[PDB]
Amino acid sequence: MSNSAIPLNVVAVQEPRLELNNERTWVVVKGGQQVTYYPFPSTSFSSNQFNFICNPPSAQTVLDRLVFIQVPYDITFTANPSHAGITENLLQPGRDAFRAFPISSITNTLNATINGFPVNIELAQIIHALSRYHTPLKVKNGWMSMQPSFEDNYQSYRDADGANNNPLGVFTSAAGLSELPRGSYTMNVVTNTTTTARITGVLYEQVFLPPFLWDGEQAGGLANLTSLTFNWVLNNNLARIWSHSDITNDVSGNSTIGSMNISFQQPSMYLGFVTPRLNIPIPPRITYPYFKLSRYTTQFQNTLAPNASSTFKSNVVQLDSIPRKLYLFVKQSDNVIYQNLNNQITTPDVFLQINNLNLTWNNQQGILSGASSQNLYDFSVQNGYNKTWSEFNGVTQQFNGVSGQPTKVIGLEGGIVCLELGKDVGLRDDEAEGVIGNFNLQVQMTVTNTNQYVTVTPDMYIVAVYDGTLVISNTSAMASIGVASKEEVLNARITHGVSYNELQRIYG
Amino acid sequence: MSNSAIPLNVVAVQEPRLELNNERTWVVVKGGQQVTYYPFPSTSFSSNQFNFICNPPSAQTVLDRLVFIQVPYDITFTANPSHAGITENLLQPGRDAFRAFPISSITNTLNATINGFPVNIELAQIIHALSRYHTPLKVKNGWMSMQPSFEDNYQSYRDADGANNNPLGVFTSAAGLSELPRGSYTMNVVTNTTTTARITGVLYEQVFLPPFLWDGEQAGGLANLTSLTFNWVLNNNLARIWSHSDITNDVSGNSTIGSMNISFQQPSMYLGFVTPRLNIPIPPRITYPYFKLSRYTTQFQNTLAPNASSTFKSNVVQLDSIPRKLYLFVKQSDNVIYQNLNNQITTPDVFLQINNLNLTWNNQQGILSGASSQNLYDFSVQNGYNKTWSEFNGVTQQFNGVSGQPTKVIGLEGGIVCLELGKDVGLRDDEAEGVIGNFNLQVQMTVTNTNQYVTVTPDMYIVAVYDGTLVISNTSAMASIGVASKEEVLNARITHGVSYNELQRIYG
Amino acid sequence: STIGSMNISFQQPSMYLGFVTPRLNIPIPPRITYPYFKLSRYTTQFQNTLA
Repeated sequence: MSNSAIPLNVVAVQEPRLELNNERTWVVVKGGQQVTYYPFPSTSFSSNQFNFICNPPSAQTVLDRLVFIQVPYDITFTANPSHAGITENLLQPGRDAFRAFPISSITNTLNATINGFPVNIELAQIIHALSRYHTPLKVKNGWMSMQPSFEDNYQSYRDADGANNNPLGVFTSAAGLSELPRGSYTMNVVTNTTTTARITGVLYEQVFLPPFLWDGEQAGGLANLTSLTFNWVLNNNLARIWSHSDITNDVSGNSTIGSMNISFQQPSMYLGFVTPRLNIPIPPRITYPYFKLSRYTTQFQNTLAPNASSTFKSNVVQLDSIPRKLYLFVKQSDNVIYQNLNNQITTPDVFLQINNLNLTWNNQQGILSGASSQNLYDFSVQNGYNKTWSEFNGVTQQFNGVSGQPTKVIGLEGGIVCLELGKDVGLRDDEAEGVIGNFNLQVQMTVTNTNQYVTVTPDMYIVAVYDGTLVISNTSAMASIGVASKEEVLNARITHGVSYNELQRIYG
Repeated sequence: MSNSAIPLNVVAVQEPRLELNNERTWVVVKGGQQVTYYPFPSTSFSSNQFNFICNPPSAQTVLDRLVFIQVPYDITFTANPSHAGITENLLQPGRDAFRAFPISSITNTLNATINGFPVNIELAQIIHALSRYHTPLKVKNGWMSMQPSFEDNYQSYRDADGANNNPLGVFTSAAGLSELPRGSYTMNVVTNTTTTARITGVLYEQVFLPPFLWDGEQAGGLANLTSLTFNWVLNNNLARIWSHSDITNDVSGNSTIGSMNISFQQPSMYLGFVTPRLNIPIPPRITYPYFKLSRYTTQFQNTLAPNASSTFKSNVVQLDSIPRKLYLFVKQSDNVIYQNLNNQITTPDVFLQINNLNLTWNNQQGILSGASSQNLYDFSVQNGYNKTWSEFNGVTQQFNGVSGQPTKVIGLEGGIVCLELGKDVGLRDDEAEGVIGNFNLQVQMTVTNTNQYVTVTPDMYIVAVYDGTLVISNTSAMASIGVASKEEVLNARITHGVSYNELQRIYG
Repeated sequence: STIGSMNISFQQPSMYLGFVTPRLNIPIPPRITYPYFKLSRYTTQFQNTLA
């Protein structure tokens, strides 16, 4: 031990098979007396918007943070006149299924309110980039399984067909023990014949929010509130729920599917309530972590395709408080791909591949500027990117045998760089993830178009997330951001007691 | 006009037409008696070495800063098989001339020793990025007119063809009071026929390098020397003098001209020793400003074309002091042009368009990253760039009017950035334009090939000019750099009695 | 004429401002004054033509 320049202190550790002996204790695990579940059929609901209001039985009854709502529906497709031909049915065995996640990508904006105070997530645009981010294979296969789950990898559906992994495929043709393709989900068909299709079944989808959690790691439950209400509203077109492929749709013509129509019944949220046992009392007022996520977006009308890069810059934006992290990406632009049935159904959700980033921050310019794009990936994976370096970084070639074919290139989605703010930006002294007040940052970066078939007009987002504390008391809901005072942060004590990677589990 | 905001003083001034009253002296301009022009014929010259040894007649003689060599020459070219080809004469009315500037573009290194202290500069590479950069129109028709001087504005000679700005045109074809094409520079031809061409003339060229000058205005000469000299060593290939247009050759000739053998006859330099009037004395030991060119070129093999975009970097290179100015540009790499007679003659010396430049000053990164490539121009023309924005970033579109025909694009010879180092980088303090030492920089810029016809391996250059003072006395030649303490600079008084524009005049 | 008609359309557009922050030691005065010129124009029309 004291063989080095500085004697370092020794300890011995018993190898696992011979771990015995050490004092062992019998451990008794105590849950609350009564644990219950009830459906709340939405008190008011219609075509374009529906909502619930579901008061807890009493204060003094903790509630399960893991929530979800189940929605029964009806879709019927009509056969479009007059794309030429039309032989083979209207639905295909490998060519179409629900977009994932089906009822989340519809939702314009979720909105809950805890205890008289409002908390809200804009849900539609946000979910597709957030969802990439924290799932491993255990989690993607747990709760996250309920809605159709398989994110879209192929930059353009048509050429995907028919790979083992094709985003939309049936249950057969998925590998044993791994994320199953979107076509596996059960929807009974009342009738599928060329000219017409009608299909009908229930579909589940969680409330993605904070406090409420979607990932498994359990955490303490919301007590002690009095009122709870949820609100939802649907982003207009709503044909978008469905997905499709180009292969079936025909030369210099139109797709066969357009147009369809949808219909719902009354959907019902599902809340749990555990009422704690008489031995241990729950504290008068209590405090919960609470993160709120925004989005700031930019449109630039010009176009590039199939593969030539240019620069785009995002209008300078202000923040009220250093957010705990922020994602950056570019993607196909929302203003287009909303008009036209074909355009709505069959265009996948994916990202142009980032060639290099160069953000600035209050004011500076440029942080992260001189790092290979490669380098953005491997510092994002550190926060849990979970997709192979090749899935990120766009396209992959492919050669064929036979003279003389051309060698087909495939686009397959570009990554989304994410940087924690202490972890990767570096803040000037005595600013830390909570601290208020005023900052502004404008990312600017370059991106190359990946796919071969269409011209992509683009847009870019920036999703910032703010982390603070919220005090559900009886009865109020003071919510605080800027919990750490600036002077305060300077001279805070450093504990080696709590390891860092431990604080990577808290999420939100 | 003590009515505005905070009040201020008013002075009245006189219109030019009438002053008319003011104490008007008469200034007798005296310059020393017995001005003389010497003509030293080089002794010891070969095809590879010019070697003048030229002493001043006394101490007390003050020789003038503008020096220049003249050199008679003899070239012969002989047609190649198998072309072919060929009908026509070997030299063409538009196709050829000398490369500006003939004498320098061949010199490996010019070298001179003021008073036993060796001062040299490398002429071959540095000079073509030096030409573009400090001459307006007025100066281009002044002294610099003696060697061919018109700059290479087309990306490849073949495209310029017959055009009004075409570099290699006759005397006709260049408007009045305008820079002449290099074909107009006189030479007399013993024979020009198919198979053979034999030409002869006289070439001037001004000795470049400090403390001599090729600027028009001039300052005070270098009394009081006892020694002087000059030595040019030349590249052995020496075919680089001529320039030829690709149009004639066709495919697989590939070209008519090669080979060719150049020859020199003893050259002779011209110095001008004035001597001051007895009455007015010159000081015993006297001081002058003195700059010093330094270059590092970095080559990376990879080849982009005809018009791909890429990125590069240079190995870090430490410096011993802040340099007054700094020049960055991507050239068509040298190594590829040297092999072969065909190639050496028929490739103009031009630069690739800079899409964006980002560089790092010492241990500091991201500088200039955010600024638009058009912005690079804005602050560099302010330095004195003298060339239409259109030619910087060069590429131009001329469309033809006849059905079944595509329009054609023309490569235009990109630019070369330069950033005075206290002006355009900004400096942490106290640091100046001279202070030692040890800062380390590296550059990483993204370029685009614009040349329409050839794949181009590129290369990067960085020229700096360190600043200091050279003090000559008989008999010594002390030279310094640093010159001011890092503390003494921190508190020297800013004087309003000069115009920053005064320091633009002392090139440099 | 040959044309006809035409339509124009702009994409995102962007200003480019220079800045620089005066070196900490030297102090720029609190209140400063610059020259400024207001350019204004008027015109008068005429009914009869010449040619």
